[PDB]
Amino acid sequence: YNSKLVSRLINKMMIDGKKGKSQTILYKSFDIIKERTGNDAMEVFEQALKNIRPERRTTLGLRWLVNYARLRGEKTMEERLANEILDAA
Amino acid sequence: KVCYFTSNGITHIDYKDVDLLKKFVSERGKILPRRVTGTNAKYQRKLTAAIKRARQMALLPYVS
Amino acid sequence: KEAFMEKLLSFMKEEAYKPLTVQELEEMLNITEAEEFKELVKALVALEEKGLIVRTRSDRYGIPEKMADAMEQASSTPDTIDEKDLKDRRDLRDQVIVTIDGADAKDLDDAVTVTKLDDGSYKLGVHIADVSHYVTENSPIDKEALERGTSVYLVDRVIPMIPHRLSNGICSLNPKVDRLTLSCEMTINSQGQVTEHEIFQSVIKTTERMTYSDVNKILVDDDEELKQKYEPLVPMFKDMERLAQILRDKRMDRGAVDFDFKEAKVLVDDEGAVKDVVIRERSVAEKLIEEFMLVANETVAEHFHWMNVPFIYRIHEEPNAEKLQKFLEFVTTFGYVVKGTAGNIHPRALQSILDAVRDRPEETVISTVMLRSMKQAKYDPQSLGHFGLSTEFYTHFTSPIRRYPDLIVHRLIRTYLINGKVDEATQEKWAERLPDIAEHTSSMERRAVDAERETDD
RNA sequence: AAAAAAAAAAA
RNA sequence: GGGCUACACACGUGCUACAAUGGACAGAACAAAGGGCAGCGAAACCGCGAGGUUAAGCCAAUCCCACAAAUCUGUUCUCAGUUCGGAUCGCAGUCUGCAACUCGACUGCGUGAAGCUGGAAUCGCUAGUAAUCGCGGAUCAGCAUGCCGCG
RNA sequence: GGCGACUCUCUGGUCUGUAACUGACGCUGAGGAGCGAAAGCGUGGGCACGCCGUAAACGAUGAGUGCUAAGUGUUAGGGGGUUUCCGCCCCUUAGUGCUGCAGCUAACGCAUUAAGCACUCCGCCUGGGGAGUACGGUCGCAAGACUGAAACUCAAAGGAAUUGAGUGGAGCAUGUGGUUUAAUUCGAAGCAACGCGAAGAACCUUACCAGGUCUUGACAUCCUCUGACAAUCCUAGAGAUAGGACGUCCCCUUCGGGGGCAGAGUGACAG
Repeated sequence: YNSKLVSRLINKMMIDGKKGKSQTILYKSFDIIKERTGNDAMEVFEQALKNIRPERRTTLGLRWLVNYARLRGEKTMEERLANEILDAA
Repeated sequence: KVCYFTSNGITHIDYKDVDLLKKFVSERGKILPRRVTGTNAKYQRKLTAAIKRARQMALLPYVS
Repeated sequence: KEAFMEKLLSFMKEEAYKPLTVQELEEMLNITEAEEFKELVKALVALEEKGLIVRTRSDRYGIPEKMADAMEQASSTPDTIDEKDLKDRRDLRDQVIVTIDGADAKDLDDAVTVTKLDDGSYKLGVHIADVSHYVTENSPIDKEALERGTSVYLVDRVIPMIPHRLSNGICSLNPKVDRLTLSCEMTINSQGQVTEHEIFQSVIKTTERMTYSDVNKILVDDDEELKQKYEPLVPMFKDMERLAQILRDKRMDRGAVDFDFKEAKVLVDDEGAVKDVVIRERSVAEKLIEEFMLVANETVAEHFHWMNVPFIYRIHEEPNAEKLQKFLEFVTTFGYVVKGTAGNIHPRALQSILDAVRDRPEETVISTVMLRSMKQAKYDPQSLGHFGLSTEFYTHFTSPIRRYPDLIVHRLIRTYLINGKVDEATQEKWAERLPDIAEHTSSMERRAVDAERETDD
């Protein structure tokens, strides 16, 4: 998606330097978003962020997105994150 | 440590026996606590009365 | 008694003298009688009290040469200037000098005078409260003023940087009373260039305390009642307006970015109940004082830059090239095309956008996205320039009652210019401390702004 | 990047 | 012999949890640095396993240490004090020293605990900051939540 | 309610005994009686002595009895077996803590000293405010104490829990504690001491103690001296401590004698 926001979201999701896990979650989540909406995942994601200093705005946006996604009920993180983005949007 | 009186089998402490009592008073003449002399509770009490009787008859000092 | 004290002092002044105990002094003086020993002890105590000898931590006597508290300080500070403090200060008490502030302001930092010269240039005097005189380095109030870093202006109250007894009293440039100042006097030509300047210590006596409201009514509303009331000052106010316009035109021609955003002002009553929420307007009188404080600040910063001594600057770095690239793409959607590249934008190119969006529906948002693309200004020991003001040299000098950086600037002025102390050890001392002071005070400023906004919201 | 200030500054 | 390994009852400091970005449980790997002659020790090697075993090559780009792991992959478990992660306590073997008793390491093997994220504290911050994962060596009978240097 | 320097005089209660006797002779007790901080009051005193009787004197757990895991101190005795004993260690009562199961609790907790499971008896409560007030009191010397309203007013009031108003904590290490000990060696004792040592406490380390000990000693400087020094098996022991057997060659001699290892004694001293 050639997006620094995506890359930053991956870093917020990453635990114990396990960047691969977080990359996989995000790409799978973005697939779930495309399969439900039909819209481009990136477009939905940016809409989500809009609703959630400029650098600190993104920081807080991504931090909350991830923090609340983790608290959701759905079983996998890719679905939790997808649903939190879809809700945010 | 061990109780002097239970050890040596001394049932009766005597206020006249100054030399014995003097083992249980400090340099200043204060009655040494049970924890420091290893004395039995039973004999601490008998000992305390003996020392006080001794002090009264000027066998031991109140204050050195 | 005195002859004995002199003899003891003479003995201790000898080149071969080493710090001795009382017993070693007894032996060395051949004191054998108990009455002479008593005299020695009395002499040592009396000489130690007078500070002519010092007892060490090892009870040896030696020659010195050869070797709540903030509120107490505030309460001990005199409410009037001492005659001794007038020494080496320029007397300006007979000049027409005014303060121009908010009606509610009690902490008056700055006073101004403008004289038009025969050649058509202007002489601008900016006279700032000499807070550095009363708040000395490492004093209880100084340590607290560092910890606070700035005054905080909440909706209903002010948390002051220094105790109110000083801020509203002897430091405030109160009307028609003698006040100590650090002054910046500037000769300014018809193009707003400072041709000559002098930074010095002075004593002033303000002619009048004016308000921004009163000065606007005189200059803009053409109010005849207020002009008659302040008739002697009206000519000076008209010359101040003209000079401020010349300085503003120069600042805008240099390519400064005029960030004129509509801010809210919450209006409360004396009980702190909310009466109204209004737009904060910047009037002609505020903008006039702004230009005078700006040129004083630039002049002081430039002077110290060329002196090449450790100093504190108010810097605003170049915008982040990626954020600015996104902004340039954004304004292109509205049909605004900017001349330049994100890695080498001149401030003037951004100002040209603000001028083009003025009175347009898209103004507020282009303005807001432009701000978000800029960096925050901060304090720094390095003169890195001030992007938003389009200047190479900028510091804060003009508000030492409420900003600790200005108080430091005043101390550095006193150290380097007035006292002439430009030695290596003095420079090293300041070069070491200024980074920490700059970081801390920049942090305290952000903390204040975040709290002020939090009370507004 | 539509809702914004933070930072110009105001002072 | 004992104890410093108590442990009444503190702090500093260090590891293992508070799963799912993870537990099983298979399949595919990708590291550097450091060491070895009285040794380093392969195959095959006992072994449920832990240890023994005999012996090649190397005296070190030629042998051995030596298989980095984390990770990818499906199979579960499936939000459950659990397929959370591991305490503890039975009971089971293997080494070593003089002998594991106070007071070893390891595995066999039940039990599977706490814990489902700790106020004040007091830092900093993008590649392996970091954090995770390691890994080797020293030391050294035994054996590092220590430590050193290196991935 | 409360009692502490000591002695004597007079006199309560309790426990362990034990088993002789008595043979249910018991229990709770409204009333009543006495006792009852302090203070106040009263008189001679700066205390005695009377009223007055309340108080976190309820003390927020009435009294008695039976039944129902534990593990440990502390006070006073008794029983047993290493034990004269000393001294440990178990068994049992009485008092007094501590941590906990059953069960019980709204929760907090209680827990054989129950707030568990039971029986008997006595005191008490049935919203709050008004109100311990009113009023008759009754007791006093008096203050008060004592008994105890209602109209009216208000949907609440109240209890517990509550959660607020990087590292910590969860589980196991370590090091200096402290404490438990005969000894638990410390230096260091922020800095480097508090994973730190020493790069490895089972042992040695290890200091320090509890015991066995030896003594130019564990051993040197010595020396003069001479046997090499010993190895080794046996005896012991926890080994030291070694005692024996047996086994030893002085190093080197221009050969005067001086000299290994030191037997050997040596002698200030050993370290």
